[PDB]
Amino acid sequence: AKLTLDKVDLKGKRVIMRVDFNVPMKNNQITNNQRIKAAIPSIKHCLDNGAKSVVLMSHLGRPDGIPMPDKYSLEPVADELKSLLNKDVIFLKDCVGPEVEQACANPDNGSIILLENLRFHVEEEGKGKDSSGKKISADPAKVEAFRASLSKLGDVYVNDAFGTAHRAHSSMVGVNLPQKASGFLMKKELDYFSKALEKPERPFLAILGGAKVKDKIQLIKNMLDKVNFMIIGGGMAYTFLKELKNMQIGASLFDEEGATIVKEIMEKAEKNGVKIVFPVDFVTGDKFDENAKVGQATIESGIPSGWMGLDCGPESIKINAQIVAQAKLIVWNGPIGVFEWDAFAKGTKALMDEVVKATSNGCVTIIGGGDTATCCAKWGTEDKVSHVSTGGGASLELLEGKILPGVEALSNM
Repeated sequence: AKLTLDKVDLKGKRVIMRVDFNVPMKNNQITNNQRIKAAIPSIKHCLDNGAKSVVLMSHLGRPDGIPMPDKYSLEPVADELKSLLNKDVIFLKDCVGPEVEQACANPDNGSIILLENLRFHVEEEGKGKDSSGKKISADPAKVEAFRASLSKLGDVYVNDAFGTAHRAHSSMVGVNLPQKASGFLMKKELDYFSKALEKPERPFLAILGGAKVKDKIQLIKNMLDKVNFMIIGGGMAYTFLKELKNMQIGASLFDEEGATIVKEIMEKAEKNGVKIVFPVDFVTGDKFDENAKVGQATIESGIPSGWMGLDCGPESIKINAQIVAQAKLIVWNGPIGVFEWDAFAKGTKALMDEVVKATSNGCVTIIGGGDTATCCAKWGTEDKVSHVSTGGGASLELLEGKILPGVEALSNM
């Protein structure tokens, strides 16, 4: 119910656009430009529809309100965006100030400007830490001035930062312009999770993986009201198996608080006719390390003392392939094992292979932009699944039934 980019008359209008360019870095080098390319459509549309200019703003990492250009500058992003668009990008050393205001005041037609990390100013998040490491709160007056400054950089506001949509930060909800519309990425992201949560294909399978059960209670609960199947993998599994099967999980991390809610979780699944699938076997390590001694175990055998399950085993993989194959809609959020470590990545790799084939057979596959998105890029399956979200935290909120502050701040249709 929000104003969309394609419905705005951008003819000769300066466009101030919030995007999520917080991409994984390494030695000032980008290791994944997905979030960058994801914003291109909105940017191109603006320029192709007569926009006088397009000012881009985003955060990078967590500078906590302290200018750290030596390790958190968006300059590397400006260079990457320039190569992807084959069009010059004016990178400003800041996001506020007389210099920035002048540079965006009335740029030459077709100008693409990229501001510096918004989190170099405490006013963006509203809080942070000083040089000594002490948490500080931004001054109310400063926050208002910061938002008033950013608003002057454009005549029309566009928010395409789906990845940050869950953050009610200044650049996300404080821009005061007559028109505030969603970008192409923002709406594409929203529509996917909308249809999946309102008019889902069936069978409907949800794949949830994570270390703790506590932080996924509301997620699980909401999902059990619409899905037909649900696979729980990752560390959460050991909490369920221990409480439900009285399995000996050895040194496997246990979620004492999450286990208390396991009962009611299984009750709702039963009442909604949702078949929950847990692993039946696993790959163990004699310690929490990539080079740990590798072992094996089943529910019956349990896991030896001092050892922990870090991935599901061969029989579990076979079972997941069976459930994945009988689905027409799949929502995947969270790997099934420690994918970063080869010895415990087989489980997640197999699941990925099955999800890719599921797509080939006509299944709608939606991946939560998080660790699952990392896996897609890692194994090059980004173009083999229906949708790979650019925001894990944002999608999490949506799949929980919560609204996104970055969305609610936009103009209505």
